[PDB]
Amino acid sequence: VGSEAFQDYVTDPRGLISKKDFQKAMDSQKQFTGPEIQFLLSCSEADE
Amino acid sequence: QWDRLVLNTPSFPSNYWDKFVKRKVLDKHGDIFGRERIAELLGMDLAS
Repeated sequence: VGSEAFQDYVTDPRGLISKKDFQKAMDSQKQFTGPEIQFLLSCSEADE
Repeated sequence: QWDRLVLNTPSFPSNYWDKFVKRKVLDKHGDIFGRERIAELLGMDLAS
């Protein structure tokens, strides 16, 4: 979240990040494996 | 601040014996930190 590439992944001025954007950012940094990103999406707060 | 000039120059490792320091820096930086960003910083092209 503190990293700046993930800031280039956040798009809307809401200050949040989309589900697909967050998933592909997680995969692009490879700080998390596939199932780890899936579990992060499970624990994440989905929006409209 | 002065070394920032030869970050992108193609003759960066000219006097130094090792010629693939740019590729090594891409290998250990850019997977996490942005490969395109590190390539731009080092002044070298992925297709090249």
